[PDB]
Amino acid sequence: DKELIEYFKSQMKEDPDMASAVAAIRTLLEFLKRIQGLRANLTSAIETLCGVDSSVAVSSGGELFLRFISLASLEYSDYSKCKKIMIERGELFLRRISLSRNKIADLCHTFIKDGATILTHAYSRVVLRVLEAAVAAKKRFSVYVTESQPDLSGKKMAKALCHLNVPVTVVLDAAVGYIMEKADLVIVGAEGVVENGGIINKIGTNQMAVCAKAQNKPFYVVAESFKFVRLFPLNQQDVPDKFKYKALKEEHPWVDYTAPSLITLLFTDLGVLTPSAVSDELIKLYL
Amino acid sequence: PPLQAVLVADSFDRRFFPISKDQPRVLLPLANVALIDYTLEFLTATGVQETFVFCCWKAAQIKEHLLKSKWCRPTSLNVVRIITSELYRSLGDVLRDVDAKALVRSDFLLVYGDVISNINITRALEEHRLRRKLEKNVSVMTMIFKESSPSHPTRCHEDNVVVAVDSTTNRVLHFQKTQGLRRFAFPLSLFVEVRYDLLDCHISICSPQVAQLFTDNFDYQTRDDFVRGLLVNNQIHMHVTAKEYGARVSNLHMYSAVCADVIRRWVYPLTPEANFTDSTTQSCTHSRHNIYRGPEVSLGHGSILEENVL
Ligand SMILES: O=P(O)(O)OC[C@H]1O[C@](O)(CO)[C@@H](O)[C@@H]1O
Repeated sequence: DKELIEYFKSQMKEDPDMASAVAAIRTLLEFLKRIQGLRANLTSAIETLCGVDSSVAVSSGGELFLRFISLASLEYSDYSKCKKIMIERGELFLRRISLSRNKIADLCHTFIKDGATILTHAYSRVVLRVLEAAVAAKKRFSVYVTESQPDLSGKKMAKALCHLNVPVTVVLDAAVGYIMEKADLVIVGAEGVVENGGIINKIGTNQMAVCAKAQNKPFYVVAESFKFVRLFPLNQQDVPDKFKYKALKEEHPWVDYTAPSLITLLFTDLGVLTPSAVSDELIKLYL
Repeated sequence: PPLQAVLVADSFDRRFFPISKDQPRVLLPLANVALIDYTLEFLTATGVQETFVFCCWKAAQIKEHLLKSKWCRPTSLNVVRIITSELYRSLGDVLRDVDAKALVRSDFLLVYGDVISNINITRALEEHRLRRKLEKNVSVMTMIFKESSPSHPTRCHEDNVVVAVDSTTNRVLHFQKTQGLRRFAFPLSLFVEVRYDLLDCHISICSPQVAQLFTDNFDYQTRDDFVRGLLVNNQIHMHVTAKEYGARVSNLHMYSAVCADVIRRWVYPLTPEANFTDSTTQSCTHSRHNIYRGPEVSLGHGSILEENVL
């Protein structure tokens, strides 16, 4: 109950490249290794894990795991046989999302023209993998990255992407509308994909998209399958205060909702998706 | 009847000297593809079976390349039957060797082995056959000219033939090469349009009587000699194309002109990315400004390919 948080922090420690939701899956799966009250224990694990990270991916990635195991309980019921079919099905789920970023990269790196000049937001381990696969296919391009206050993740990305021998420019956070005509396409990594096909990414993604549709630059999103959250925002207030805030007055939301009309395509795990297509998949991921 | 062709795979003018010393001037690559692989493909596009290939000068390279080429496999509907002999010194010896072997029994295409074209000889062939049975062997040839403009890179100012044509029946009445000339002499006996906008293109559709007319008159050596020597005596007609490319590669100037025309897709079924020869080592991707890059090219950093690159 408290060692759960410690193990989750450890999965952050010895694996920074592993996603937050995957860390939640691993620590929750180990907690599963320790009838119907066990579903309540896993729901409590969801609450305690979302209470310390508050990303959309954690409360969605763990929430599919509350459903990917409870789908097997619809097939059969037991007391310890059900726990072992739970662990051999959860291990399959966990090893089926260790291959997510590679599949996204294989789908998305074919959308970058040679000699292109992309624009990306703060820091995505998926956008980084899309560009890593794009330079491994002998494409050459330029990357514009916004520094993306307050945590300056854009500088972390450009330091993590200069090793790939790519011309990367840490543009100012305010200057998206300036360099937006210098961009062939926009690749961002969603922190959660809501039910209408729009995304929830770090603050400033929305005005990256609104500028994009102002100049008809394609706005590509590279999310994963477990980031499909069941929310349906209609404006920026409809995003819950769980997700927006990690904690002369400062405001500081950390995420904002991007409308699905602004998004050209989503390169999720389960194939390239129109923003409409996402909704179907969400239905399929929750019957 | 089936359509045949005679392909003189040795140009008998010592023109690409010294490139002709180490590679035959039919096998040197135009745009990564040897010239014969254009004209052979040309004949395959026309509907030609039985494309006799006559090789004299360095027939070893030509035959060993043809048997490893596309048209020597049994899948191709254009059989070649390479004829190899050192007896040929000119085109006249080639068309005289057609007789005493009777290789042609209907009208055939005489390309000259380095033609590069996407011409469809079905309109011209049907017009030739129409006025062949009608006037009972009046016509012996139907030269194929491209409607060019006299100031063009493809016109080398070394062929530039001017003709006098009867516009109602397309009969050629006069024909001369205007290599060194300022004023053109047309005799008054031929009285009738006079055309200079004709790229020669060397795709004559000569009937088998032409092979007869080269043997009895042994003095002929080339097609220019034949057309000049029979317009003084049996009626060369012609057909003029306007929407299809055609040009041979007589010299290195018009080599550069035709190679720049192929890259710029003027010969559209024969572009480099089409891979009309089915080799695995000549695939391409036509990118943006006729920039074709083959497989595993590894372009450097900061290098600029502006346009028309292969
Ligand atoms: O690709 P990741 O690391 O899983 O996260 C994607 C998005 O979530 C953030 O890391 C935090 O919102 C953003 O920087 C990024 O755009």
